Amino acid sequence: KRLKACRKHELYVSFQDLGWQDWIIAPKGYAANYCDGECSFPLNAHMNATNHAIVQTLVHLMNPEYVPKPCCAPTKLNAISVLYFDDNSNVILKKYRNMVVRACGCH
Amino acid sequence: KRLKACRKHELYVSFQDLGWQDWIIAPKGYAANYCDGECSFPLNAHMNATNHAIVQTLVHLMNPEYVPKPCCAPTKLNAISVLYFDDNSNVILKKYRNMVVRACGCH
Repeated sequence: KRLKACRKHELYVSFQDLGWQDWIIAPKGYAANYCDGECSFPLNAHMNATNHAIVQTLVHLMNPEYVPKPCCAPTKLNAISVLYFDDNSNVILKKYRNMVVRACGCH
Repeated sequence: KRLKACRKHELYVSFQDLGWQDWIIAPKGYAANYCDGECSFPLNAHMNATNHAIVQTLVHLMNPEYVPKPCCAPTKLNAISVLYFDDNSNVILKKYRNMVVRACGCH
């Protein structure tokens, strides 16, 4: 449960690595993060798994070949703002939601 | 591809396989379903995918050994009602939330 389990992993992404540095004014990057890890019993209470996930995790144990294990996905994300030049050189500030993952869980 | 992408799949679960053999009156099972399928371009943040999943997909394509692809998970879940018996022969109707997967997306 603790060690190998489903949880938020740190990931900072820079627009320079994506190849968008020439037109993005601010910021030059951000903490995006991502989810990863095993989704099997025991299911830590902090991730608040749903009734469906508990049933899937159990059914997966009985029929390993006909039902996959649930997947580690975001339970909470934060929006972010970006200031950039469009193709017509206009300066735009846009708010992008669901960009930063704060918490993960088995769904 | 049309049907190899992230989507909902049919899956029926019998209460007997869970152990509700003598306390359940009806139903005897239900269609829990499940999400499965690969997450990759093409993606739409305004429909089933999120902005975060798009960014994660791009980072994965550049360092596939460091960051995994986003995963296919539920975007919509429905409840189910059951009629059952207690120790005093009382007939009880109970609603269980988030038991049925209706739609899936890349998260």
